[PDB]
Amino acid sequence: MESLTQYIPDEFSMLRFGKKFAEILLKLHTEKAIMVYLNGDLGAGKTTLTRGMLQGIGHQGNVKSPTYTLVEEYNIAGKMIYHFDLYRLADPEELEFMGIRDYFNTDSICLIEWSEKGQGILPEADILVNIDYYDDARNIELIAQTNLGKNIISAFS
Ligand SMILES: [Hg+2]
Repeated sequence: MESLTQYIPDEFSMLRFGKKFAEILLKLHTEKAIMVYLNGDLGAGKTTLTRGMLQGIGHQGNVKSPTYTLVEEYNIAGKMIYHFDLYRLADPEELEFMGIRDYFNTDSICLIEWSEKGQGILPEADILVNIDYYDDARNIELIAQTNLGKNIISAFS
């Protein structure tokens, strides 16, 4: 219900943009946390973005592949933070398992990938992030299905 498209020529643009995205994120608190869905062909500016988001904040380290696992978490400038890889998940059983850990409450920004499996426990996202990519560069609509999404996008001008 609110779209927004952005051109990303190379690395450093995924990072300005990656990191530019989150501070908007960080200024508004949460009743039900800020859903944010990551979506592209594997290897299309996914991780690059993710890091861009976390290290554009104060993550001195590495974004640990959330592969062998599911939710790797952080906590930054008055916000907890959780990456999610839903790839090795077929059963949402395992989605019901972390959420019981204070992941959806006050001060919680959950950023998730492979949302196919996150249809049950897993909420619907305020900001649907879809990332285009051909030869060198990338594209990305910042679309918002809900009300936080309508105004998180709007935050970019
Ligand atoms: Hg979450």
